[PDB]
Order: sequence, then C-alpha cells, then structure tokens
Amino acid sequence: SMQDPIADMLTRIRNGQAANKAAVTMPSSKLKVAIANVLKEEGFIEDFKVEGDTKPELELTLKYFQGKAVVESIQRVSRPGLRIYKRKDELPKVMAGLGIAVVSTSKGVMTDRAARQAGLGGEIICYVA
Amino acid sequence: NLFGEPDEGIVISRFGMHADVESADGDVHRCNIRRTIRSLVTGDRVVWRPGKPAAEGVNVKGIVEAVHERTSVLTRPDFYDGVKPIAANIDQIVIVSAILPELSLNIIDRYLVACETLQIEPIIVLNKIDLLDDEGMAFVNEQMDIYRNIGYRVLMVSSHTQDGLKPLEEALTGRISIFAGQSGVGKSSLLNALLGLQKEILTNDISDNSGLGQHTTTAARLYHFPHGGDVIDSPGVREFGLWHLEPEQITQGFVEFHDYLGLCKYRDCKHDTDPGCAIREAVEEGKIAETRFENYHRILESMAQVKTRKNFS
Amino acid sequence: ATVNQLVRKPRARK
RNA sequence: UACCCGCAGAAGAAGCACCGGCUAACUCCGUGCCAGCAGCCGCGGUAAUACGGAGGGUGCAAGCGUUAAUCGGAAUUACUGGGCGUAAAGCGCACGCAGGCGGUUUGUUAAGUCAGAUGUGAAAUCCCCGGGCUCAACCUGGGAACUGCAUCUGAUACUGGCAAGCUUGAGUCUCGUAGAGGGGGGUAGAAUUCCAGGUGUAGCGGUGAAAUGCGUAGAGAUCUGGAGGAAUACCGGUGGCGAAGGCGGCCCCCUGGACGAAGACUGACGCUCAGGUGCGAAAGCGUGGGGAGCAAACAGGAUUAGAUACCCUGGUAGUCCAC
RNA sequence: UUAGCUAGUAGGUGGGGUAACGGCUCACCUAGGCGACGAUCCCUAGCUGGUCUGAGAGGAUGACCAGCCACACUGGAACUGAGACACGGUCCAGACUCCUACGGGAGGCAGCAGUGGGGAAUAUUGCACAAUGGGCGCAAGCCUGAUGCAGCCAUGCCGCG
Ligand SMILES: Nc1nc2c(ncn2[C@@H]2O[C@H](COP(=O)(O)OP(=O)(O)NP(=O)(O)O)[C@@H](O)[C@H]2O)c(=O)[nH]1
Ligand SMILES: [Mg+2]
Ligand SMILES: [Mg+2]
Ligand SMILES: [Mg+2]
Ligand SMILES: [Mg+2]
Ligand SMILES: [Mg+2]
Ligand SMILES: [Mg+2]
Ligand SMILES: [Mg+2]
Ligand SMILES: [Mg+2]
Ligand SMILES: [Mg+2]
Ligand SMILES: [Mg+2]
Ligand SMILES: [Mg+2]
Ligand SMILES: [Mg+2]
Ligand SMILES: [Mg+2]
Ligand SMILES: [Mg+2]
Ligand SMILES: [Mg+2]
Ligand SMILES: [Mg+2]
Ligand SMILES: [Mg+2]
Ligand SMILES: [Mg+2]
Ligand SMILES: [Mg+2]
Ligand SMILES: [Mg+2]
Ligand SMILES: [Mg+2]
Ligand SMILES: [Mg+2]
Ligand SMILES: [Mg+2]
Ligand SMILES: [Mg+2]
Ligand SMILES: [Mg+2]
Ligand SMILES: [Mg+2]
Ligand SMILES: [Mg+2]
Ligand SMILES: [Zn+2]
Repeated sequence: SMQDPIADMLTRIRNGQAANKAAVTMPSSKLKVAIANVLKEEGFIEDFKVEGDTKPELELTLKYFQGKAVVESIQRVSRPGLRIYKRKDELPKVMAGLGIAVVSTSKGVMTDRAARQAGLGGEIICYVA
Repeated sequence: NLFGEPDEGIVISRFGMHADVESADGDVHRCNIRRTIRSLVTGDRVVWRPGKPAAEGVNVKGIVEAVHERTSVLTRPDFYDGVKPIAANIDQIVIVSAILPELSLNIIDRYLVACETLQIEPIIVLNKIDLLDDEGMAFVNEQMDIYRNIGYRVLMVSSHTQDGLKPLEEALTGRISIFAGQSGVGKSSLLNALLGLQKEILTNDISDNSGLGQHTTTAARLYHFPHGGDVIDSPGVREFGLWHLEPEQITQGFVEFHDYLGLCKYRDCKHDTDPGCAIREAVEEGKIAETRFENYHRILESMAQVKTRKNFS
Repeated sequence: ATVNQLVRKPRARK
C-alpha cells in the first residue's frame, strides 16, 4: 500500500521532474516537511506550501535549467523491508561528494556534509544525486 | 593400428560400426571397417587384417581394409535414403512367401523385374500350406501354374510339415541364396528345417498380429549349407524402388512378354489405351492371364505416382 | 530478489 | 664457523619450453584425414608457419614444462551486484494462521540505532615508520589494525513498545441499477432417431470415384399421431458475469459478489502469505440408473506395397443423472 | 526423500554425594520437558588466532607457529598423588605377536630415528647438553631424541656467478 510514503514522495518528484510538470501536490506529513525543507535549502527545489489541516496536502514547486531535469535521479536507500544505518565515519557520499545524502539524526534532518560538524550517524533516507 | 595378415575372407554380417568376418576356415572374427569404404554388405569377400592380440590368445577386433569387386549387387532405392545396396556376390535368389497373413501377386512381379536387370534366377517358394484344405490348396496351385508356364520353378513347402524340402535342397546346392519375402512369411522357420544349425539361439521369432505380419529378424545373417553354399536372410520388406531405369526396361522385366514384342501396330505403344495392341490380344486370347496384365499397368501407373517430387542417385 | 525470502533459505551454492 | 688475507688463470660452473589465433615469434622440407597433434577454435587425402625434421626466433632461468587441487576471472546462487510475456523460471485459483510489513497527530519509554567513555579483543601473521644480518628472503622495536563483545553516561529525528487520538486507508447502513454467478424444481418448440397409420414406387444411402449397408415384408420421400434422449438457432457482439476452470431457451424459489449516488457511522480494524484448507476443463475409476445422436476398442467395405490410420456403412465403453 | 522426541526424562521435597552449585545419586511427589527461531535422527568434521584467493564484500581451508579440547592396541574400572580416571602407572577382558621344560608369562614407536606395507609421493637406524627451557638437589653436579645443530630431499623462497 502506502507503507513507504517517502518512497511514494520520491516517486512523485521523479515523475514530474522528467515529464516537464510545473508543480505537484501530495499528502503531507511531519517527515515529508523535514525532507523537502532541506531540499529547498540545497538548491534542488524552489518552494513548498502546506494546505489543509484535516487532510494535510504538501505542494512542491519544480525546478529546471533550460527545461532540463535538475534532479536527474534520486535513490531510496533504506526501506521498511531492510533498514540501513551508518555511523559518523561510515556516512557514504553521492557522486564522490557532489550529490548529498539525506540522513536524519537526533539533531534533526541534515546532510552528510552537515553531519561532519555534528558528528553523528543514523538512518539514510535518500541519495539526492 | 598394429594390424595382422592381409587375407581373403567372407563377411558374415553388418553392424554399422563393425562387421563379422569369417576367415578361410570358419573362424568367427569380428572386425571394424576402413573410413574410406563406401559400402559393405553381407557375404562380400574382402581384404582384412585381424589386428593384433593384446593378451596372448585374447584379441578384440581386426580391421577390414579393402573390398573386392562385385559379381552381382542388390540395390534398392528409398525415399530420403538414396540407393542402398543390400547384398552382393550371389547367383540365386529364392522368393519366399506364405499364405498368412496375405499372399499377394504384385509383391511377386517387381522382384521379377529386378532379377531381369541382374541376370539372377528367382524361385517361388510358398510356406504355411498345411493350414489350408485341398479345395484351397488346388486354387493356390492353380494360381502358381501361371508362374510355372513362365519358366520359374515353383516349390511349395511347409516348415511344420517337412514337405518338399528334399527337392528344394537339390536345386539349391553350390549357390548362395537370399530368402526374400515380406514380414512374417516363414523365413526363419525354413532356415531351421534345412540347415540343422545351433539350436541355442536358433532365431528371434515374434510375428503375432491381428491380420498382419511382424519383421523381428534383422537384415542378413550368414550360414553354410551341409552340402555347399551359403544362406542370406532378408528383412520383412514392403518397399518398391523403381527409380533405376526407363519403362522400356519394365517391358524386359517379364519372361513371356519378350516373345510378343514387335507384334503390335505402332513401333511405340503404351499397351493400355492404344488401339491394336498384340500384347493385349495375347491376354484376351488366354495365353497370358489377366491378373498379370492388370498388375502390369499398375506398375506403370505406380510410376505416375512415385516419380512426383523427384529422386536421383 | 527479496531479502526477506533469503532469511528463510539462502542462495544455494552449487 | 661467518668473515678476512694471499695465490693461479676465463680457466671450474646454462638449459628447457614455445613459435595459426587466443598469446611473444616464420620460413623450408618430408608426410598424405594415414601417422599424429590438441586446453579451446579445430589442423593434415598433394603448397600443413598447426604433423615430423631443419634453419631462425621468442618467453623464462638453475631452473624449465606438465598433471592434480583451491579461489579469481564467473555479476555463472548476483547482500554489495542477476532474472521469471516468448531464452530456464509467477504455483490452476481462492481463503487464511504463524512470520514479515504498515496512514496520520501528540506524549512517554530509550528497546533498535547513533554519540562519548571504560574494560577487553593473547602473542605471532598482515599494514606504518625503523633497525639489523655485506644485500634480499628472514629476524625484530614501537604504533596502527583486529571493523568484535560487555557496561556506563547522553541525544530522541526515524523504527519498536505504551497512552490518547484523527480520517484520506480499509469497513458499515440506506436508495438503486446491470448481469449466461451458483444450486434446486417445472416448462416450451424445432431438429434427430424409434414406433403406429395413410398416400406412393426402384432405387435410397454414401464418395474423388466406388463398395459395404438398406429397400418391392414397399425403403427413401411426404403427411398424421405417439414415445424417448440430449442440446438451446436467431438474439450475439475483442459483449456481460464469475477467484479461476468456466457460465447461454423461458419462468418460479433459495442464494453470492461487483458497481454508482447522497450522507451518516466505527477509527488502521490493513496488505501479504510457508505448511494447512477448499474450489478446480475433459478423459478415466467405483455403485445404481439412463440411452436419441455422436463415438475409443471393434465389425464390414474401399484405399494400398501393406491400411493397422485417412474415407465410408455400423457400433460397445463413454458422453446423460445421482452418489 | 529425518516431525514428533523424551520416564532420571522436566521440576520440587528430603537423604546421600564431590574440592565447589547441580537428577550428580536415591526414595517420594508433580506431568511436565524439548521443537518448524530445526527438537530428534542420519552422514561428515578437531576448533580458533590465521593462511590463500579477491578492489572490497565474500569464497576455500585449518600443514609448519601459537591457544584449547580429545586420544595413547580395543573396551571397562579404580588406586596413588595438590593436580590423571594416567603415552613410556596398575588391574580385568578381548585381539595380535614373542618366550617356554607346556603349566605358564612378556609386549604396546599416533616419542626420536628406522624397517615392513599402503600409496603419485615425503629424509640419517647422526652430534651435543655450548646456549635456551624444564626436572632433582643447599650448591656443585646430573638428566632432557625438548631444543640447539648437522646431513639427505633444486621441496619452496631469496641472492650471486
Ligand atoms: N503352421 C505353420 N506355421 C508355420 C510354418 N512355417 C512357419 N510357421 C510359423 O510362422 C511364424 C513366422 O515364422 P518366421 O520364420 O519367424 O517368419 P519370418 O518371415 O522369419 N519373420 P521376420 O520377417 O521377422 O524375419 C512362426 O511362428 C512359425 O512357427 C508352417 O509351415 N506351418
Ligand atoms: Mg525371421
Ligand atoms: Mg610439438
Ligand atoms: Mg604437401
Ligand atoms: Mg634463483
Ligand atoms: Mg582441474
Ligand atoms: Mg561470483
Ligand atoms: Mg543472467
Ligand atoms: Mg521457456
Ligand atoms: Mg494463473
Ligand atoms: Mg597479537
Ligand atoms: Mg606486537
Ligand atoms: Mg610483525
Ligand atoms: Mg638494506
Ligand atoms: Mg511512533
Ligand atoms: Mg424432434
Ligand atoms: Mg469519531
Ligand atoms: Mg472402469
Ligand atoms: Mg474411421
Ligand atoms: Mg461411468
Ligand atoms: Mg536435592
Ligand atoms: Mg575424522
Ligand atoms: Mg600444537
Ligand atoms: Mg584422560
Ligand atoms: Mg586409560
Ligand atoms: Mg610408548
Ligand atoms: Mg616420528
Ligand atoms: Mg604398495
Ligand atoms: Zn501394343
């Protein structure tokens, strides 16, 4: 079903980015806000808005270069069938340090570049390539 | 490698990968064949070397190097197989038949055409005659009197009765004989009553059907007469290869039709729809039976049906 | 292909 | 003993394998699918760099080849890092326990995970910087590593547990609509065959052509009447329904799901499935009925070399129902 | 193509037992115990630090070095002693060989070599306690086929002519 809504979130981003869609909407949650707000601060997307309180609806503004996909590919890493965890020195890089890896720790959701100054490890969410 | 003495011997049988070779005294010694040999049949004299025994007295095989020239040959073609010789180096053929399961006459006529192209004398021999009555025996004897006026010797025997074996042996000495026939016509049983061979195997005999015959015994196994000569068994064969020559040779394949050629109206004649056929006048007179005449044009109409796709050697 | 399938029985080495 | 001095003179000290491609290196002669060669591809019956020999070369080296064994190559049991429409592979289908997994909001726990620290992970081996044996192999100093386990102190985003929820997931009610969904019980009219009667005469029947068979006791054909059996033309269509195999005259009775509209309502009640469970074309089997037509085996006639099959005339089991 | 296994078995009481807890043992009481997270049965195997292979993850394996367990012709038992159910201690049975005056006794190379035999295949029936380590003794000293060595085997690696 919708057992991995983060994988459902990454499905809706990769489709609309490739099919030249201007903006998408999706059901919101606390975890989907904490990931899209990081992608807004890392130049991958443009803006996010929330709509509705009894039915929380998250919106994302897409981003293009000259009509080209900014987010070329994104890869869900951990999953409910197999959980993935790393330490503070085993955090993997994406495209040898070009792409970022979204890792949620006890100090909130940050990147692997931001986790070096934080010195923590935890759950890998997605490889933002 | 490491072969023995080149000598002349008679090949007993054929087994594809190897052959059974009788020496100059009667020693059963199996040998394989040379890769350049195009064909090897039952009862063909060859040049061969019996290998070399690895253990003292215990040898496995030898080789058959060369093949001598053929005196006669029995070549019959087949669909998708080509012209294949069956046997060779023989002076007499014996057509063996039985009343059970059937006794046809078209099976008789095309072995006569083949023997006219090979200068061999076929002999008509009927088996299983003890099961009929004298009313039925006289009718079959009347059907064989047509085959007596055409010059071929007809000897009518039975294996389970031992009737007429002694006149069959006297005309058969000094020669090699193919016991040609169909499936389950008493070929193996007549070999038992004439030879007196070793009764420990003595043949493979399974011919049990509802109205048909079964071919259990294989291609050809060689033996010897108590007087002289050899025997050659035949398979149960229901095949007719007439791809050899022109239909002018079909006119030469029958004995009494030699004396009536050149008597019709035209110099070329199909003898079926042509007006004034003197051969057809000989059948209508009664000197030639109409069973042979109607089967003669069945041979010609069979060549309108076999020739259809194509075949050439 | 499923990891949870290989929990019951691993890949059979010939 | 290592070591060192002194002596004599290049004197005492190089071979094996390969040479078509893979794979470094080419000519000649002999041989004639024979002998042999070979890990693979496959070379040699009259010109073989592939066989044998010579000349020449190549790769190694006091070693050189071969055989056997293990991993690698092989992502060729694919966690990293494979596939399942037709190359090997999605159970015939459905229900469902255990197992795995799970919407959303808040609090709590700190289980999992993460941070730090302690203890421990024997030495040797491997790695880092050195030292030493004339060198190297080898020996050896310290460090790193040994990604491990245990305990304590922390953080709470995610996962787990508890607690309270929420409604878009999944369900419930009403109003409806469509349908060959299944089971049971009746019924209809053609057509087939059988039988009764009437009129009526030489063939009917069958095939490419014939024959078996049937018919002057009157067949066949037609008409009237009756019996039995099974199937439902047209409608009828990549049309509908059912989990699937499948399901079609009409009507009644019992009963299953699917879908649409308007709201109300419970509050994750869910997805999935090893064994297990049930359904499941037709043939066949057991018991007892039933019997038209069709039709294995089989009977008969043609066909044929033989006909066993094809073709034709008959015909049992079976096809029908209950279990 | 192993699904049920188990009656001293699972637990409790008391007695007994060992250096120590304990069905370790005995009488009694309870009917549990184990198990689809592989009980039980069958087959194979000393294990590990490691070595080899591989970019890594993995894979194969456990010779020499070191740690532990087990074994000392086969099977069983106890004594002695702080420590053994004891390789060169004993007792009993069995197997094999040797000695014998025929009644009886003797022996355990999986210790160093070495012979027979097996197999494609693996060594001298050598020297020394000089050193190290252990044993006895106040020490001296003695003993140690541990070990130190030497030879044989291009068996491997490295270096030179
Ligand atoms: N009553 C009877 N039976 C006979 C006679 N001859 C032969 N038979 C029988 O016929 C059968 C056929 O004999 P067989 O020789 O085997 O036939 P075949 O032709 O050799 N057969 P195949 O084609 O396999 O070689 C046997 O069972 C044999 O006993 C005879 O004269 N009378
Ligand atoms: Mg025979
Ligand atoms: Mg060579
Ligand atoms: Mg030549
Ligand atoms: Mg060297
Ligand atoms: Mg091998
Ligand atoms: Mg692999
Ligand atoms: Mg593949
Ligand atoms: Mg396939
Ligand atoms: Mg299916
Ligand atoms: Mg260490
Ligand atoms: Mg150290
Ligand atoms: Mg070291
Ligand atoms: Mg140096
Ligand atoms: Mg939670
Ligand atoms: Mg009707
Ligand atoms: Mg409510
Ligand atoms: Mg039956
Ligand atoms: Mg038929
Ligand atoms: Mg039945
Ligand atoms: Mg007690
Ligand atoms: Mg063992
Ligand atoms: Mg040891
Ligand atoms: Mg012991
Ligand atoms: Mg003992
Ligand atoms: Mg001893
Ligand atoms: Mg020894
Ligand atoms: Mg031996
Ligand atoms: Zn004529």
